[PDB]
Amino acid sequence: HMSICTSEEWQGLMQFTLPVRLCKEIELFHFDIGPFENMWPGIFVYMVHRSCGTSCFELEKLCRFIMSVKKNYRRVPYHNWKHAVTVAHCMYAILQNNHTLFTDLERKGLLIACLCHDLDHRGFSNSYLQKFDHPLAALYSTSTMEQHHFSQTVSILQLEGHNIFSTLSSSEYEQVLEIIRKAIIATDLALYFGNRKQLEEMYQTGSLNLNNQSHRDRVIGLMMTACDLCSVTKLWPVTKLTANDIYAEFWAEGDEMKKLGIQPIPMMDRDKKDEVPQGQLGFYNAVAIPCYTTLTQILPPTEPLLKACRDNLSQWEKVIRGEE
Ligand SMILES: [Mg+2]
Ligand SMILES: [Zn+2]
Repeated sequence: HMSICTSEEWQGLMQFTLPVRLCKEIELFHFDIGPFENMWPGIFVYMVHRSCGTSCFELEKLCRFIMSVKKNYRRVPYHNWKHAVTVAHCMYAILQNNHTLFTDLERKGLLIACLCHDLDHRGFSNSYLQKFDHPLAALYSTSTMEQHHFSQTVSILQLEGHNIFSTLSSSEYEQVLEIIRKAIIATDLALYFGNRKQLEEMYQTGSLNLNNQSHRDRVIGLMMTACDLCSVTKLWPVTKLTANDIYAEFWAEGDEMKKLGIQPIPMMDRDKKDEVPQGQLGFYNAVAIPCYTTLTQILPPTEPLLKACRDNLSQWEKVIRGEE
C-alpha cells in the first residue's frame, strides 16, 4: 500500500551536496525552504547529520527512507511534501538552539516525526472524516488523521532496507517509536489547547520538571505544534503565500461538504473569502500567539518565533484596516 522510491531516486540523494551558502541560512528560524525545491531531501539529510551525526543512520537506509516518505505525500495544496520539510526545518532550528536539553534518541525521533507527521494526508480534516463516517474515523476514533500518519510512518520503516532505527537496542527502539507516536499525535490541534493550558500552569507555578517524563512529553508536544504552525513565523510575504495554499485546501473540502448538503464553516467556504483576514486574526489570537508565548517561556532561545508571529499578527491587522 506504500509507494517506494526508485534506486535512481535514493542514489541521487546520497550524492547530493548542499551549496555552501545555504549552510549558514538553514540554521536560522526564519529560513524559507521555498526557493530550493530540488534540494529539499538533501536539506533534510543535512539537518539530520548536523543534529544527530553523520553516522547516526546508515546513509543508504536514510536516503531510501526519505525518498519513500516524499513519495507517500500526496499532491494536495497544503499538507504535502513541502509542508513536511518546512516543519522538520523548524524542529531542527529549535533543537539546535536547545540541543542538550534533548537526548540523542529524542532528536532523531523528532526530526523523523516531523518529516512524517502528515504522511498520506488527503486534504481532508478530522471534522470531515468523522462527520461523514470515513473508514478511518471508525478505526481511529479521535485524532483520526494523526493516528493514520503514524501508521504510515511505521509502514515505511517496515519496507525492505528502510528501517533506519534497526541499529538501536531493543529498548531504545521501542522508546523512539513511542517518541514518534506521541509527537505525531500531538500535531492534532484539538489536543494543543489542553496541552498549552497545562504547560502554562506548570510553568507559572514552577512545577514544570524536565526529568518528569509526562512533562517532557508535553513540552515535546508544544514543540510539535510550534513547528506545524511555523508558516506564521516566516517573513510576511512567505506567510501570506502559504496561507493561500492552506485555504485552497480548505475550500476544496468545503466544496465536498456542500455536495453532501452541509454548509461548510466560513473558513472552508470559497464564497466567503472576505472573512479570511478576521479568521486569521482569530487563529493568531487563540492558537498561534499563545503557542509561541508559552514555548518561549519554557525554551527562551525560541523567542524569535514569537517575535515573528507577533509581526505577522500586525500584518493581518493591517489587512483588516485596508492597508494591504
Ligand atoms: Mg496534520
Ligand atoms: Zn502538519
